[PDB]
Amino acid sequence: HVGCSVDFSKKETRCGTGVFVYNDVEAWRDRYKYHPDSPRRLAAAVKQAWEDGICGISSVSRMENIMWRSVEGELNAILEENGVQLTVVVGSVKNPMWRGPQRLPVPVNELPHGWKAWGKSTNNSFVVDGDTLKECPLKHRAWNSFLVEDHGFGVFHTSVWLKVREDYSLECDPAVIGTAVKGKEAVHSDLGYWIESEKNDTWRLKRAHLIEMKTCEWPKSHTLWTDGIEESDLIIPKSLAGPLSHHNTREGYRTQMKGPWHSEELEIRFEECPGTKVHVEETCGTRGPSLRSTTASGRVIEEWCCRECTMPPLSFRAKDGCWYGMEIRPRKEPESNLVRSMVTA
Amino acid sequence: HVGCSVDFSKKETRCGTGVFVYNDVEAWRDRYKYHPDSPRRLAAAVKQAWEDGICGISSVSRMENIMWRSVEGELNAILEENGVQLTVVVGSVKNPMWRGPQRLPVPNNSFVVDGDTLKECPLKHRAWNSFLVEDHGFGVFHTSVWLKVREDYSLECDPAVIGTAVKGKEAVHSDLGYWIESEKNDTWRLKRAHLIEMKTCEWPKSHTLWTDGIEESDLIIPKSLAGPLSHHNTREGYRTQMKGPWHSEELEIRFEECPGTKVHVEETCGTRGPSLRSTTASGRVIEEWCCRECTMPPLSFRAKDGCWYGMEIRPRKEPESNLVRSMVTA
Amino acid sequence: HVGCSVDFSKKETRCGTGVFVYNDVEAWRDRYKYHPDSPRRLAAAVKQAWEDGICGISSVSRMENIMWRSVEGELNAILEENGVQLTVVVGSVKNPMWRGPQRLPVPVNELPHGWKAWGKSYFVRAAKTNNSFVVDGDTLKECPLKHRAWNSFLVEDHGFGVFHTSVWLKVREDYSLECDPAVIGTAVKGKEAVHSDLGYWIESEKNDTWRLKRAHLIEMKTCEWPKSHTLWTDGIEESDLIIPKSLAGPLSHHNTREGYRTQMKGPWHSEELEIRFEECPGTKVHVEETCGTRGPSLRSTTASGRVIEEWCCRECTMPPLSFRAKDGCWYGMEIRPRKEPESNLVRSMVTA
Amino acid sequence: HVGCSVDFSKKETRCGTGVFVYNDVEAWRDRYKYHPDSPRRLAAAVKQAWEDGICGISSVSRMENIMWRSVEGELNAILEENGVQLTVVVGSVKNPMWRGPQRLPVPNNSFVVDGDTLKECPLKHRAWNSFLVEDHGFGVFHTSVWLKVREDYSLECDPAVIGTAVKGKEAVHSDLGYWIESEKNDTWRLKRAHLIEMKTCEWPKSHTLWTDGIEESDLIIPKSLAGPLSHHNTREGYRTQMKGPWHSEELEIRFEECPGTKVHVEETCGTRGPSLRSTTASGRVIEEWCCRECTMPPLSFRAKDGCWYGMEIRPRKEPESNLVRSMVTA
Repeated sequence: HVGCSVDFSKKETRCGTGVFVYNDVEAWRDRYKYHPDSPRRLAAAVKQAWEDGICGISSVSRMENIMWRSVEGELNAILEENGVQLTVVVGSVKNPMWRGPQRLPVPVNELPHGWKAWGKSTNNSFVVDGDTLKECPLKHRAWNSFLVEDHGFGVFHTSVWLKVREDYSLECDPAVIGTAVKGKEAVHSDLGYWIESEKNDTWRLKRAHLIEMKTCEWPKSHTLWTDGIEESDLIIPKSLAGPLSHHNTREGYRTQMKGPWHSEELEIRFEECPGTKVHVEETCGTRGPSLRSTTASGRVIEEWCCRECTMPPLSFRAKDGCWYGMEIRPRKEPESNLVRSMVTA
Repeated sequence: HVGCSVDFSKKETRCGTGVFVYNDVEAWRDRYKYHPDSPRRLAAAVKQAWEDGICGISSVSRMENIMWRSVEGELNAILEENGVQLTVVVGSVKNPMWRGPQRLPVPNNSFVVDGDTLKECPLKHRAWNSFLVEDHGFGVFHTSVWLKVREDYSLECDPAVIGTAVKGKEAVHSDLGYWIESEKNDTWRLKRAHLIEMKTCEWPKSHTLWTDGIEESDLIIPKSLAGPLSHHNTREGYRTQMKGPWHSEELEIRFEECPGTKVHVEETCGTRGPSLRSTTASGRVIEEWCCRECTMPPLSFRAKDGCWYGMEIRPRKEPESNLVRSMVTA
Repeated sequence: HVGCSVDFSKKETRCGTGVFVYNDVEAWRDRYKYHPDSPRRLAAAVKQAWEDGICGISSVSRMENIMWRSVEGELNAILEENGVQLTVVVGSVKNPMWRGPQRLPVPVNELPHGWKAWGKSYFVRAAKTNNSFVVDGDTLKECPLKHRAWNSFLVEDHGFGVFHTSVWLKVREDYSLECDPAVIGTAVKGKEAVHSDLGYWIESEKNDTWRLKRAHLIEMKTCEWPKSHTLWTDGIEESDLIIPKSLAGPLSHHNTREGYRTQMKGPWHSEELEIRFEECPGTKVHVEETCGTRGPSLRSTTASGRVIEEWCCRECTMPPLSFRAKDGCWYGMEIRPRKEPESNLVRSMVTA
Repeated sequence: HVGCSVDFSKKETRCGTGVFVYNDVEAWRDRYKYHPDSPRRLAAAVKQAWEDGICGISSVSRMENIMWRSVEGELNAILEENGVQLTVVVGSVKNPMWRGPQRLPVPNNSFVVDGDTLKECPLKHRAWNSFLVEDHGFGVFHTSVWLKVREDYSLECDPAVIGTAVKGKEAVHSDLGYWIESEKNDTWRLKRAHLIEMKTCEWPKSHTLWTDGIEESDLIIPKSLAGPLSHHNTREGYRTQMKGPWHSEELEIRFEECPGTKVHVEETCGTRGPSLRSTTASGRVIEEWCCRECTMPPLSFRAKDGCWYGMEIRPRKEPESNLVRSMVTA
């Protein structure tokens, strides 16, 4: 592995060997040419899982949604010639993605009918996602059955090779995770997570970027400073793939069990957002659900207080607006005028 | 922050943005020009130490040693001119670099910076780890690295230079003189390590991976040799190399048998002992080796003056007293 | 500009400054982001052009067709916002792509209402309407080639974002016939040379004299190669151009091979070609004085799949000239069947 | 073929496959390795030429002179072994490099190369452009570049090293000694050119852009000085620099007013003639010049010791007798 860095403003570069972790979290998920296993085995595995009573797949990450979207027509065409009465359908992914207590098995016996590769060109559904949490409840859906083998970058497009798991496990995919710390900034990276840290006086969560709200547990072998942490202080809860690291804590503040998790993407930024002012006093309100600054009528709270949390304030830059932490409360007006956060970890 | 990469195993290239942890030990000593905040301030600090009775310094890392070397010919004139006859002496290092039990204060008369000077400055009160390097974050395009004396006492190495990274099944712990690689083969374990020096400062846990559940008796690089307190820093079937080749100046721990030697496996075998060379002082290769519970491939050390073997693997018949044995313990 | 080249057979990389010319001809678009001028001016230009009397567009390249298809809906919404009964419909691209006699005009002023960026993800699509402005799309029946604009767009920048690439465009001020030069890339070094653009890749070689080696073609253009990006333009006569001048073949001596004339007639109705000088497998060509006279290029296999294993030529030098289309392997205009009559083979029905 | 590049003007970055052309004008004394494939055969050619009465050679480039000085040691041994009392004397190359009529044949006492030794015999009795170099194509990795004594006759330069490329609105004509640039400023025009040597071999048309329609008198760089016949090698209003500072060791033709000087346009200015330097030998600068019809900015040469002016630019007030004149022509 060889790579080189460039700083445009100074018009110079440094080249050398090492380990490089990139920011794949931006809008580049699509157009990867996904290959969910050899189609000869995938159909047999799906058939056995279905006939065993395990309906549905709960997407572990938006990459899985994109995959199961792209492979829809190919798998549906394979099924008919394969003689299987099924029709896989997909939909928009929700947030956070809840778990399933089962997984797809290896069928052992691939079927006589099957194409070589994915590049070659009813009323029973293996529903994936979308407005059907009850049709094939979480009580019977599969979850975390993939294990990515390879991820390549071609001359113009990427590729991925995939397979099914042999044993059930709660950890997210480690073959794609990347963690890197250098100097006074550390980053935990993933397919959709970008968590940044810093050292003002002690390690704290500077900012984080999220294009998916998972539920799997961050693998411990790709985490920084795992020991001595209590789950009560994780800015991102352990239950939302939050790292079990002291880099994921903030002084004064504690775990955000109730938060904006119904948004599509989150950028956790710690500073007062437009139209609001903050205060610190012992008599400010108690903790609870996080509340928007922007009211349902568009008016903005001008003065805020915190009971005993340190400034700058806690804020989430969700797409639709600014969300404040659990401790920050209105200074003077009743709290009933705001729409609350309606989730829990 | 912006850059590109090329992979040779697979015919692929890539470009993007992110964090880049470079192998600095391959550009060691040919880059960066260290300098303190103000030499006259370091003059005051060394004068304070000299009047306090502290005999001299011991280099934490070769960066400190070479900053001392570079400024030896420039700071000494200030000391001599300001009415104080006091000259700092910087010599070639010998390894391992032991720890000093005290730190500098905030400000023929030799002030020693380690060497063959035990008679001159005993290790009773030698200074160590008083220096602080202001951290540039990712620290790229910064050849003007600073230095400064810390205002409190800590045993951890400077985080300004440490770089720890993982990308899939390959990991790395690295700083200006270390390069530890780990790999996934049924378990996370050490793959090979490149060491251009011997440290004794502790690796901070803020730059360590998988720290909990650790048993320091199963490490390879002991806690006392800057080994990351991590599961990545272990190898199954062997234990801490407290006794080893640590007197050398360049170590390449590798899991491949030394040239000209092959091992036979049996429990009816010898017992643990010190590290032994793969050959006699005359260069003869000892073909006979043995161990109780090895997990192949075998452990080995490669160095300038011939490869060595670890504690866990013993010779079968040859008397061990003839070869060059261990002479120090970490 | 700075860069480095790699050779994966070794741990070798060489870096330095210079001029770098990448291939980019393998039909990689649909990852690109296209910004044709601006929505408020391009729509006005189309509106004015319609009332000028031109029916549609006969695109000059597949990049242009992809660009137009990627914005048909947005431009339809912009036009409908002003109550204009006009709609863009985009169809598939046939070959050859014939030359148009008209150009789209620059607008006097932008429309009063509309967007200002080609990046909003939400909007309501336009409704059906009779006044259709046809982009190529096999619609040569009701309004023919005589009422179509061709080569009206000039690119001004070709960007490569961190993840996706974008290209900016403008409507050409000056009536011209040459292809867009901002994307053309030409290079020479030693005994290899290349002429390239977004849809062509011509490769030349030095064996005794300079000659055409091969060429990859995902488009059948009709613009004329600008001489400013051409090598050794002097002294050539159009009768010796392997790739016709009418098909954007360079006016160069790099575009010649001894004995072969210009292929005015060929398989041009194919989607793609790879002009290669190598007899198709399982066939032989030999010289004969009594070989037949020139004529349309004929396929190597009949309709029923039967192969022909003998051909003759008059003065051709080996290897023979062949076009590697998708549906078969063709031979050049000079090479003729050995004994079979000309009536039992599929022949090119196009002219250049 | 596979590689990557970066663009600082737009801060873009990309990777892919294609045809690359590099700049090798500055750092090439240690890049590649030019050698003669058969010193014995080349020695045979030298011996036959010396039997033919040829005094020496006139180098076509600094590459040829570098090769000759590198193989002088082998030559002075193999000629002696052959029983020949002959010697080769390489030397510095003065500019321009003049064109000889002879060529070496297929295989007092001295065989000289470039040097201020014309007294020995005129240019009429020297060889010029007798060498052929193996054309590796786009090979950037081949350090081994052969030199084989040419056996045919031609005046054009060797295209093995030439490199010509165009990418949108920027072009370049280059070889191992020239780096000529061009641009589209509403019309194709010369922009700059760095020259480490002044050759006299014709630029092949096979590697030239826009070869038709040009007239020799319109070339900024004279056709004799290996200037391409391309329209890329023209500036509007400036005709051939038939005379100029061709005697410099290195040049950089730049179209900008020299420091501390300004030029005006007016029909009252004088006519053309030899090139005149911005500053006189006494160090006195001239702040004002005139031009007749040429458009600004002015032609200049950022040479070692001054900033010359083209043929069209003349001093406005002072007579030309005060200044230094370029004493060379082609």
